[PDB]
Amino acid sequence: MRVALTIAGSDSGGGAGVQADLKVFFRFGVYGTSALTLVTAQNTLGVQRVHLLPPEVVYAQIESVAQDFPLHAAKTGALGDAAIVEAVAEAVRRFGVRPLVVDPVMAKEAAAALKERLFPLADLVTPNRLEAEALLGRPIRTLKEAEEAAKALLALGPKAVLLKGGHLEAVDLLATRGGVLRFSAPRVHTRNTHGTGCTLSAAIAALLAKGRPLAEAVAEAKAYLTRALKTAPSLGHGHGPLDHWA
Amino acid sequence: MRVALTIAGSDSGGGAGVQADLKVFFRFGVYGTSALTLVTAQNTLGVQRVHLLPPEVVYAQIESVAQDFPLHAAKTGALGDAAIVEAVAEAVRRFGVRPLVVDPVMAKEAAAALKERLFPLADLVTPNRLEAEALLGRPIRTLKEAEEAAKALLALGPKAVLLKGGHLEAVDLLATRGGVLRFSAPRVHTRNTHGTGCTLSAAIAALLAKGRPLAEAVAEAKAYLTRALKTAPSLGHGHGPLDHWA
Repeated sequence: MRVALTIAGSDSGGGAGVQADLKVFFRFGVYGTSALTLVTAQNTLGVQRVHLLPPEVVYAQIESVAQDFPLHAAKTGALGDAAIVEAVAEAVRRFGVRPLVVDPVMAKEAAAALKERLFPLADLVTPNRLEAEALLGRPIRTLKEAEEAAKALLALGPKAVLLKGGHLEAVDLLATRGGVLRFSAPRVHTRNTHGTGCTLSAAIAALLAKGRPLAEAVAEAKAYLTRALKTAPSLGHGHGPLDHWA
Repeated sequence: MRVALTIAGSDSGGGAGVQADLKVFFRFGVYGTSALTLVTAQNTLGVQRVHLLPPEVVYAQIESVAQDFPLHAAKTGALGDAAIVEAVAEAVRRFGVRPLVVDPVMAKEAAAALKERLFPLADLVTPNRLEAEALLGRPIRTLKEAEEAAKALLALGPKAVLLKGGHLEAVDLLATRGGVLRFSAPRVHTRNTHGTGCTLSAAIAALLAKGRPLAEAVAEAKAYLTRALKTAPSLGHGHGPLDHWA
């Protein structure tokens, strides 16, 4: 049995955060472990309250898991603040947590720590066009401009970059030192969109843990997301969660 | 789709706490929501560090979930301290969280708050013989003495009591105002015992959420636990987790 770790925030509503990550790991037959960075009171209407955890507590969880279980893959989600990002980077380096999927899920300072401390340790970064623009500063509005963006983020240290929605049906770009690839996915419209990015990065981590090559992990993860979106349940009053059983 | 809520602690190792509860909810086709009470750095060797959450943060999570999702059942696990127990009881009462499965998972003060504030709101309490003795103070060493214990706890307010391991193959007693029942389960021996009680209370909550009567929920939950124990994976260096996929 393969094991995966998620270093992210807690979403009480269960649609994103570690709740979604663990459901995905479980669906994919992967044993899930988790290092919480923060705790939120949250539902389908949004976040009502946030409680950041002490950086040392986040580090301790990673240490406890990393030294007892073999980690075949891991992902990072919401990191709260710069101090936490730094503790996470130190832990990831110290315990050799790889391959690592860093899902931006974006404070000015936190973004800086993320790019400088964590990106260099990533096997893959999964920013959306917006996040990509934020990280790089430059604007993105065309496929060619998106590809340059992907390559630009690659220079920050990650071994691969998945810029989502690089061009709008909706195409994502996977950039590696070898070249750029393009993935196409049905722009399925629905209200149940909460946890889309989270579910994607979790599925990729799960697939990597099972031995799938990166490009194939991303394609299978996207195929899973599409199914998850199509049969999303009618739960919550706002943007409902995905159908992780899909 | 039915929804269930777990109000408990976070176990980074994934074998117990909300991690185990959510895996069980998912296995049973129930949508999981969670209100974290505390966060632990933990593995198969035990707990390395504990971080209690502010009582108001625990309350906020329950409120966020309860007002947005219909709750068909819920359970409580580790509650940290008296202040948290009290906030949980207030929330459970205020938002009408029922049916509620209170799993003791036992400070002198916290135990008092649990018994006085939370037990009266429980549809079922699942203490083990030890916990039962602690709560009542009296000693338990015989079946007849165990049955009296079960009935004794029933007088504290809960609508039903499942005293585990009341008599040692291993028999559990389910006491209600109507009478006492006895469940027998194979005393399966294995190192992977981490999260046994947690997995049981979570399965009961999940079954109640799907409309199963109490007695039947307990029997099916126990049947699930037995399977979970039999094929437990070889993960961790100490007492490994159960096979929740069972």
